[PDB]
Amino acid sequence: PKLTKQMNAIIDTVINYKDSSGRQLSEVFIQLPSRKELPEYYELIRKPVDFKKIKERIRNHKYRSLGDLEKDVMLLCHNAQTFNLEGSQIYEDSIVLQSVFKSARQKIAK
Ligand SMILES: [Zn+2]
Repeated sequence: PKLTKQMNAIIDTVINYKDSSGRQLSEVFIQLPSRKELPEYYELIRKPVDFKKIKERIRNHKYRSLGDLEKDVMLLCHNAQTFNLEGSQIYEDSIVLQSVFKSARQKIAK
């Protein structure tokens, strides 16, 4: 009950986070492109995930702990760093989002 509350609070801090420029870094990660526009993603990436899917898993009670949630958030970021070039905007945003998740988790449910 407060597990669900915690998870939404943690994921909402990640989703809503903005850099010093005002840009919402999560935008690109909310929903993957489908197989059609981007076929190359699904051939290289073995376990695709997006924040909509993570939100679905929280809502439907699929995460047993904060650790299980963290595993999916770390996968999202890892997939982004696999698909995109080191130093690209998307790669670097995923790095910051990893760290946003960890801080939010420490702040919210130490
Ligand atoms: Zn429910």
